[PDB]
Amino acid sequence: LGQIDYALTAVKQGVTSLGIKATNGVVIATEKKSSSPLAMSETLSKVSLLTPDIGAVYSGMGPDYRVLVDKSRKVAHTSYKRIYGEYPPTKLLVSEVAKIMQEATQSGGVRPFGVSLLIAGHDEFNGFSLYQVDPSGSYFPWKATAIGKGSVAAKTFLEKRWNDELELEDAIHIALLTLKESVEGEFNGDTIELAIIGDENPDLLGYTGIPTDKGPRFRKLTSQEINDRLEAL
Amino acid sequence: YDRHITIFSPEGRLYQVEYAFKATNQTNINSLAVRGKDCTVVISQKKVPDKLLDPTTVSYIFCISRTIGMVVNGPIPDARNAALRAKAEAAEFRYKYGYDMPCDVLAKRMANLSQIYTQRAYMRPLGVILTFVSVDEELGPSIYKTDPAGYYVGYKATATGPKQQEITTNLENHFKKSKIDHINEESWEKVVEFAITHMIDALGTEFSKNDLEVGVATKDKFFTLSAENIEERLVAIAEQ
Amino acid sequence: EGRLFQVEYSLEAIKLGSTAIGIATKEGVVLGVEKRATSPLLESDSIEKIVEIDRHIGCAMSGLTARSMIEHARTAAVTHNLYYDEDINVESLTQSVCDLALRFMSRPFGVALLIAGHDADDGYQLFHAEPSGTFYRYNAKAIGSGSEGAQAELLNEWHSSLTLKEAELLVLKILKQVMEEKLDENNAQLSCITKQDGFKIYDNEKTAELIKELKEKEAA
Amino acid sequence: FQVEYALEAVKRGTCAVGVKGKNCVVLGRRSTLKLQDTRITPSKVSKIDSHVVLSFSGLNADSRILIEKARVEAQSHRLTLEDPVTVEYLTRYVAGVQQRYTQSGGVRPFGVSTLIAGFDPRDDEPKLYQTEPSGIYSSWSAQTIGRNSKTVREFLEKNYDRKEPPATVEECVKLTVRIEITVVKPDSDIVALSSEEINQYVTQIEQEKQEQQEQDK
Amino acid sequence: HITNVLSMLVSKLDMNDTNLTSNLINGIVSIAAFIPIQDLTGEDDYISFESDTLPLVQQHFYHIKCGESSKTFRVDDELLNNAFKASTTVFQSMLKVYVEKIFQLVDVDLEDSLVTKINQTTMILQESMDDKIFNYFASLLQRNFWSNDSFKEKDPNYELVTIPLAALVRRNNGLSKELVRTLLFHIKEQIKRGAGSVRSTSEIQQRDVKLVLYLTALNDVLRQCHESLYSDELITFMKYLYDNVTNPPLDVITSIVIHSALATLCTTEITDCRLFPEDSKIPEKDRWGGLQFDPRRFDKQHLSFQWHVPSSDEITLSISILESLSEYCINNVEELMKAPRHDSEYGDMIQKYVLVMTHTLSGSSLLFDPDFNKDIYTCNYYFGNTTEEKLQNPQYLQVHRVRARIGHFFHKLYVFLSTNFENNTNMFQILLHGLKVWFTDLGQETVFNEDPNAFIDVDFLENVQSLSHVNEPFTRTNFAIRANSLHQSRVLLHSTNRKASKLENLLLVDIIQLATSLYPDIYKPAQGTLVHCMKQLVGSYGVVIN
Amino acid sequence: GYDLSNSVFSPDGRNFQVEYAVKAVENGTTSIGIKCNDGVVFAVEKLITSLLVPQKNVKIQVVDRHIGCLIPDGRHLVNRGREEAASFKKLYKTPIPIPAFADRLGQYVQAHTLYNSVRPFGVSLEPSGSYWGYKGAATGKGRQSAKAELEKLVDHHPEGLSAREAVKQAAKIIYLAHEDNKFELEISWCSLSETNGLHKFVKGDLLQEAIDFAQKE
Amino acid sequence: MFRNNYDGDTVTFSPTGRLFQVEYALEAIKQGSVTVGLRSNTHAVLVALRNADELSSYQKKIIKCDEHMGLSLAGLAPDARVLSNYLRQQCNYSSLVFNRKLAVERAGHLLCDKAQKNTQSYGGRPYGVGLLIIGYDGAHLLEFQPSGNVTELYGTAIGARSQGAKTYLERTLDTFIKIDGNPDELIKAGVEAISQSLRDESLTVDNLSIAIVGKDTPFTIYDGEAVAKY
Repeated sequence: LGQIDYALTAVKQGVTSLGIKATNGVVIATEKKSSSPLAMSETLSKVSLLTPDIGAVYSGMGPDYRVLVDKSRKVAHTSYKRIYGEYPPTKLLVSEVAKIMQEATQSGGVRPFGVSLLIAGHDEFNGFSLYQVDPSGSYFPWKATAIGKGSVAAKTFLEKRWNDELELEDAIHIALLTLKESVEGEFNGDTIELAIIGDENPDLLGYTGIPTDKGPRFRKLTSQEINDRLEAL
Repeated sequence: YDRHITIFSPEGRLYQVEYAFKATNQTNINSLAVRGKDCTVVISQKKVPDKLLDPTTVSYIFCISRTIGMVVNGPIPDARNAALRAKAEAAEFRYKYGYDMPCDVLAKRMANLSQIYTQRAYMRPLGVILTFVSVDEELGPSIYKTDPAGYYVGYKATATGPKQQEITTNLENHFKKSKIDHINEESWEKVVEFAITHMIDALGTEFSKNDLEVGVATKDKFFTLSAENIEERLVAIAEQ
Repeated sequence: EGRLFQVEYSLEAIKLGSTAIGIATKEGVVLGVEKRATSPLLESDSIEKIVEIDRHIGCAMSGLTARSMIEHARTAAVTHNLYYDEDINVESLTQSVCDLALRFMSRPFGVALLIAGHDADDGYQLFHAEPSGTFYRYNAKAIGSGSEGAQAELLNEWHSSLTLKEAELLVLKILKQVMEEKLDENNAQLSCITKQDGFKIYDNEKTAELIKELKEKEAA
Repeated sequence: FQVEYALEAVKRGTCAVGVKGKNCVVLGRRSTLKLQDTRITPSKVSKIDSHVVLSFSGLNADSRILIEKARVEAQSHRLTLEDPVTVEYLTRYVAGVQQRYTQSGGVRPFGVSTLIAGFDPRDDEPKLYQTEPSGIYSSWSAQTIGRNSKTVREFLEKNYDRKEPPATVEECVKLTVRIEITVVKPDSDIVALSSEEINQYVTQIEQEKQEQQEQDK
Repeated sequence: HITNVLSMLVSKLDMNDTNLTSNLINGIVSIAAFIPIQDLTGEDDYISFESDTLPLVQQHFYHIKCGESSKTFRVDDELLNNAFKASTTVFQSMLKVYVEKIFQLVDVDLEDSLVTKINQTTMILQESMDDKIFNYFASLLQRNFWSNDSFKEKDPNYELVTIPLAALVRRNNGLSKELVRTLLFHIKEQIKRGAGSVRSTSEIQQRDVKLVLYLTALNDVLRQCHESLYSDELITFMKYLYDNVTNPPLDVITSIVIHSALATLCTTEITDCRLFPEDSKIPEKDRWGGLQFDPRRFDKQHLSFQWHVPSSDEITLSISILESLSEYCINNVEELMKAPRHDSEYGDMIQKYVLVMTHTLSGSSLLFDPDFNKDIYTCNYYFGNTTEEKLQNPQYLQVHRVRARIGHFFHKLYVFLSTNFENNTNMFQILLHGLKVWFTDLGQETVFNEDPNAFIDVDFLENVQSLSHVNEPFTRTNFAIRANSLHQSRVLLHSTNRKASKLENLLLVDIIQLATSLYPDIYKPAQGTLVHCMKQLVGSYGVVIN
Repeated sequence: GYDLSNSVFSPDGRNFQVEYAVKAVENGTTSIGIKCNDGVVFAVEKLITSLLVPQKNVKIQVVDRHIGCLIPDGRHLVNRGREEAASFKKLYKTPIPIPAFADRLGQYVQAHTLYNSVRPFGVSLEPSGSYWGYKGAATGKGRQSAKAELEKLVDHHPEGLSAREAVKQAAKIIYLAHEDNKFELEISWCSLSETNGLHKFVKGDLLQEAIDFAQKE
Repeated sequence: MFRNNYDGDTVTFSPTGRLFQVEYALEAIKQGSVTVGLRSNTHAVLVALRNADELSSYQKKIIKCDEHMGLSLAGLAPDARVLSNYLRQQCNYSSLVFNRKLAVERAGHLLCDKAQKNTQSYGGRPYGVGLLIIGYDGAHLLEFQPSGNVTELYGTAIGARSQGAKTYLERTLDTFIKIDGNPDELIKAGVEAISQSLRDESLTVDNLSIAIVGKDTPFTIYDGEAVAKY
C-alpha cells in the first residue's frame, strides 16, 4: 500500500455525492456538511462550474478540491481556449485534470490529492458525458456512479435503477432518492447541492444581439427549486 | 515519516495539521466575533501578567487594510507572519484590480496558502486561526474564519480558544431565540456591550479595561478601541 | 565524538594496487611501476600507469587508470604556459591538483599520485598527492602493495648523493623485492625526468639491459 | 555492489569474439522462435563508421545507447577536425562515457561490454580494443566476451600465436565457434558475410575434422 | 527506595512520549501489585518522610555510587524508622498527582492497549489501598470528575475516568446512590441546554459532553449490585431519556443503560479483590510482598473472597424492568408502524426502539434456559437445576413467554420492513443485530463479554506475577480474579444446541432471505448472523441448502 | 522523535527545537536594557578568561546610528537588521522606526523556524521570533535577580527614571546579577538629551562613577 | 554504550542547548601541532612547530594574508586555506576600493561571520581549524575558533600540548608586554614559550617557523636557516 491507497481511503471517508447521465442531460448532486449552525452554508459551494457546459463535484478533502477547481478553470483557458476560440470538450478537460493529478502524484515532495471528482459535461459531436477522476490520475466514463461514504448502497441502487430510456427529470428524481437514503444529517434544500448539464439557457447569457451565441448548459438549482422537488418525493 | 511530515497515514490522516490545531491553543486567550446590522465586533482576552511588559505593544488584533481587520488565535510569530502576508496580498489586489479586496477573497487566498503548506512536505503549517472581519461593499458585515487545514467559511458569529465551546453554545441558544442572523442594534457601541456581556456570561468572570481588546468594523473603516473606550463601555454596561 | 574517518579510510591505499616508487636525485627523477601479468596475446603497451603531464612534469599512479586528475593537470600546465609564456612550477601543479580534488572537504576524490618534475626554482622535485586534497614533498616515496617495506628500504638507501643510474638500479631492486623476484622486462616499467630530455619512458630493451646490469651487480 | 552485478549481467549475454590478423579484422545469435521474423533483425555487429566497427555483449537496449553515442561522436569529430575518428580515440570516448555513467550512484551504469575494431584512416594497421564497465579499456589481438569466454580465450591462446599473424583473411574467418562474421579491411572496407558463406566454412571445418579422424582416429 | 521511586514515576508521566508513559505505567503497576497502599505508622510515632527516609536514601545512594557495595553499608534500627513508618505517609500526594495526570491524559490521542493498561493500573492501585486511603481517593476522584478542565477535544478518552469510578462502586456500593443521582441531574441539564438536537449520524460533535455522564452511568450501573432497590427513579429516567433523545450515535450509547441495569442484578460475579482484607489477621509488617512467597497465601482465612449472588428481590426487579421495557418498546414500534413515514426521524426512532429491545434481551441473558422447549457444569442458575424445580417457579415461565413475544415481534418487524422499506439499510442492520442477540443469548452473555471493563484483566495480572518453575507466586487479587474467570468459563461452557422451534425456524428463514440480498451492507452481516444461527441450531444446514 | 529536527510539531503542538534554543540562550551572559525617560540604556557583562586586552572586546553593536543591540548568531542577526534598516532608509529617506525594525527582526527569526533544513537562532527577541515592548529587559544566566531588581525599580519610580540615574541602576543590577557567579561591564546609551537621540557608548568619568556606585552597593 | 542522539548534524540542538558537532570541530584543533602568539606595543610574532618521515618536508603553518597581516593555523589544512584565501580577497578589496589597509578587528569580524554560516546550514560541516592572526604596527593579536569567536588577546597557544606555553605566557605577561623596539627579544620570548610546550622535543631549523610584523616592519616569515636563533 502507498500514498494513492491512503488518498483513496480519505476519499472513502468523505461525503457521498453522485452522478447520473440520462439521454438529454447529466445530473450531479451532493450533501453539504456543516455541524455548526453559526456557520453559513451559502458561503461554501461543493459544485463548481468549470466551463459554461462542464461542471464538477467532489468527494474528499475540501481545500484540495478548491485548489483543483481554480487550476482546472485556468487550464481550460490556457490550453484549449485562446487557440481555437471555444471551450474544450469534456474529454480533453478531464484529461487535463487527470494530468494535473498525475503530476501531483509523481512529483517528489508532494502528496497526492485526496479527492475523487465526478465531472459532467456536454459537447458537440459527443453529446452528454460523465466521468470519474481518481486521486491516482486515471479517469473512467460512467453512466451512473457514486463515491464517498455510502457509495456501495448508492451504486447498488443506481444499478437497480439506471436504464437506457432515462430522462433528465427521472435522473433528478433518482438522485434525490439516493441522497435521501444516505443523508447524514438533515435533508432539506439548504443541505443539498444539485446541478444539471442540459439545454442551453439564453436567460443566463447576460446579453442579446448575437444569434449564434447560446447560453450555458450548466445550471445550479436554488434552494427553493430543491425544496419544491423534495415536496414531490 | 507520517508523524513528522505532511503525508497521508495508513488511515488517511495528516498528523502534522492536527498538531497545528493543538498549537493554536498555546495561549489562553478566547476571542468572540459577532456582526450587527451595519458593523462587526471582535473582542479578545488580553493577559499581561508580567509587570515589566508594555501593555500597548501586546495585541492579537491586526489592521490588514482600511476596512478589513483580523484576530489571530495562536502564537504571535505565526500571527505576525500571516498578518504581513495578508497586508501584502491586500495591497497587491488593490494595485492590480483597482478596487478594495473583499474579506472573503482574502480569506480564500490565505486558505489556499494554508493548503499549499499542508500539501508540500518541506513547509510546515502555521498554528493560527486568522478570523477576518469587515463590512463588505456588496455583502455587508462579514466574518470569515480559516484554519491550518486550509478550510475557511463565513459565520454569523464565532468563538475561538480553549473555552470556545461554552461561548458557541450560548451564541447558538441566543440565535435560536432571536431567529435572525445578526444582532439588532443600530449603534456599534450596543453591539460591543452585547459581546462583552456574552463573554462575561460564558467565561463566568469580570473584566477590567486592561483585560480586553476590542475591534469594530464599520462601512467607513475598521478600528481598534482604546483602553479608555473599553472603560467607558464597561461603565455603560455596569449602569444597567 | 565525531571525526572525518572516510578520509582516513581512503588514505589506507596500501592495497590500492601495484607498487609505484619514485626517487628524486640531483640529475633527474625516476618513476618505476609494476606491470601486471596478463594474457600473452594482450598488447601490454595499453597498460600505462606512468603518464606525462607535460615535457617537464610526469606522473605515476598505483590504482586504476580510469583520468580526470591527469587531464586537469595537463590543462592547467597548458593554461599557465598560455597565460605567462613559461612553465608552471611542480609545486604549483600539485597544488592545482589538490584544489581540484578539494572542490570536487569531508569526502575523498580521486586516487593517490606521485608527481615528478623539474623547474629552475627548486631543481628536481617529487611530490605525493593524496585524495584528501593535500600533498607532501618527498625524497623518494613508495605507494601500493608492499609500501611499508619499500619505504623502509628507501629510508635505509637514500643518501642525497645518488645519480640517475643508481636511482634506476634502486627502483628496480626495490620493485624486485616487493614482487619477490622474476622481473626481467615485463613486470616493471621505468621512466625518467631530466632537465635536458624532459619526460621520457624507457623502452623494453633499455629496461632489460638495466635488469641485466642489476643481476651482474648482485653477482659481483 | 554495482560494477560486479553489471559484469554478471554481461556474463549472461551472447558470446562475441574479435580477432586481428595481418591486414584484416574479424568480428564474431540465439535460436529464433518458430514465429519470429528474421527479415528485419539488428545485426550484432554494428559499424560505427566506414573504418570502425563495434560488437557488443550484454544488454542490447543499453548497447544501443552506446552505439548511437559512438556514431554521434564520430560524426562530431569528422565535422570538427575534418578527419575521421581513430580506433583508440573512439574506444577512449566509449570508455569515458561508461566511466561517467558508473559514478553518480550507478544502480546499473550500462551492464554491457564492447569490442571495437578497425583501422586508423590513411593507415593499414589493425586495431582491436575491448571496453568494459568502470571505464577500463584494453588492447587485444584475440579476445572473447560472453558465456564461455574462458574456453574460447584458451582456444585462441593455444591456436593464435603472437609470432606470425595470419596473412590471409580466409584463415582468420575460418574460426571454430563450437554465427555472424564481419571483416574490416583498410581504405575503409567493411564486409558482412552471408549465411551461405558461413555454412560453407562450417562444412569445411566438419570435413577437415572428418579427414583428421580418418587419418588417425 | 520503592515509595520515593513510586513518586518520581508518577510525576514523570508525559503527554508527548507515549512509549515512555507505557514504560512508566508498567513500573507503576509492578510497584502497586506487590505493596499495600496504606499508612503503616502507629498511633504516636512522630516520624516523617522528609526527616527520616530521605537522609538514609541519599546516604545509601551516595555510598553505592561512590564505588562501594551494599555489603559494607552498615545501618541501625533507625532504618526501620526510615522504613514503612515514614515511607507510607507519602501516598496521598502521589495519588493526587496521578489523578491530575490521568485527567490530562484524557485529552491525549492514545492507542487502545495503552488505555487498557492505564485502566488496569488505576484499578490495581484502588485495590491495593486500605479503607482510609480508598475513601480519600474516591473523594478526590469524584471532586476532580465534577470540576475539571478536560474533555475539550472531539475524541476524548472517557474510559480513563469512567472505568475507575465504577471500580469504586465495585469496592463500596454505598457510594453509588448520590453519585448516580448527580449524574441524572447533570444529564437533564445537558438535555435542557440543547444537546443531541442536531443529527450527526456519522460522528459525534463537540456539543455532547453529556456523553461523559452517559458513559459513567453505564459503568456505574454495571456495578451497583444490590444497591439499586432508586429503582423507580432510574426507570423513570430511562423512559425520559428514551423519549427525549433521537440521535443514532447517542441512541446506541443510551441503549446500554438498560443492559447494565439488567446485567448487574442477575450476574454471579466477584466483588472483592483487595490485596489484603480490612479485617485481616496478617500483621501489618509482612504485607509488603502480598505474601507472594509465603504459604499463608493459600489459607482459606486469607482467601475469603466476597461474591455477589442474586436474591429474589433482584430477580423480581429485573423481571419487572424487562416486562415494562418490552411492553413500552412494542407499543411504541406498533404506534410508529400504524402510520409509516419516509423521513429520517421515523427510521431513527425505529432503530432506537429496536436497539432498546436488543439491550433488554442481552441484559437478562442469564435468566434464559436453552432447553426450555424440551450437563455436569451447573453454574449459579437462579431457577435451579434439573426440571422439576424450574417448572414450579412462574417467573421462569413468564420470562420465557416474554422472550417468545419478543421473537414474534421481531418477525413482525422484519415483515413490515421488507414490505415497506426495501431500499433502507440501517434498519435492516439493526434488525440483524437484534436477531443475532436473540439467537446467541439463550442463557449466556457474549456481546460485551470480550469488551474491556472495570474488572482486573486475568491475562494482564497473570503476566505481571508469573515466574516459571514457581508454583503460583500470586496475590489475593490474582486468586480472586482467577476464581471469577473460572466461574465465567463454567458459565460459558454450556451447550445451547437445540431443535429449532417454529419461531426459530421462521427467524432462520428470514435471516436466509436477508443473506441473499443485493446490498453488500446488508447481506454480509446477514451472512454472519446466519453462521451464528447455524452454529446455535441443529439441522439448519439442510434448510439452508434446501 | 519530534525533538530531533526543527519545524516539527509535537503532539501537544510544540517545537522542542526552539525550546532547546531557549535553553541555550539561558546559558549566556547577562544583558540588561532599561527604558528611562526619552532614552534607553544597555548593559553587558563580559567574562574574563585570562593575556586578554581589557578594553577591546566590544559586545554592544549599533544599527542606523540610533538603535542599540551564541555571539555569532547575534552578529548574523545584527547584520541582517542593518541591511533591513539600510533598505528602509534608501526607500523612505527616514530612519526606520523601532517597531518596524523589531517586526522585521521578528519575521527574519520566525523564518528560520519553518524548515527542517535550518537551525533556529540561539540568541536573545526570543528564538521563536516572539517579541514585545518592555519597561525593562533582562536575559542571561542571572536573569531572575535582574528581573526582580527591574520590578523594584518600576515600583519605586511610577513617574519615570532619568537616564543619568538609569546608567547607575543598570550598573548596580549587572553587578547584582553577576554576584551569583564568581568580569567587565559595558554600558551603552541612547537618549534625546545627553546624546541628541543617537546611540552612544558611555565611558570615561561617567563609566567610573557608575562602577563606583555599583561597587558601593 | 552511552549513544548520543543529538550529535548527527549541526541543525539539531541538545536538550540542554548544546551543539555537539561544533564542540567536535573545536576538539579537532587538538589534532594539529602547537602554535604560539605574542604581542608587544610595537611588534607581533607567531611561533609554529610536522614531518611525515625523514624523507619528507614539513607542513606550512604560517600564511601571509597581506603586507601587514598574517596568520598561523592549527587543525585542518584545507579549511585554513579557504579562510586565508577569503581574508586575502577581503584585504585586496579594502586596498582597491578604498585604498585603506584593513583593520585586524574587521578581519576577525569577517572570519567570525563566515564561520557562523557553517553551523546552521545542514548537510555541510563546521570548520576544523583554529587561527592566530597578527597585524600591523598598534600591534594586534586575535585567536579565532571554528565556533565563530574572536578574542583580541596579548598572547595564547593552541594545539598539541600547548597548555605549557599558555601558562608560561600567563606568568610572563608583564615581562613580555613592554619589549617595544626590540623584535628579537620578543621572538626569543616566543621561542621560550613554544619550548615550554615541548615534551623533551628539541627545536631545529626544519621544524620551527616564525612570523614577525610591526611598525616599519612588513609581515615576514622565517624558515630554514633563518630560524637558527640569529
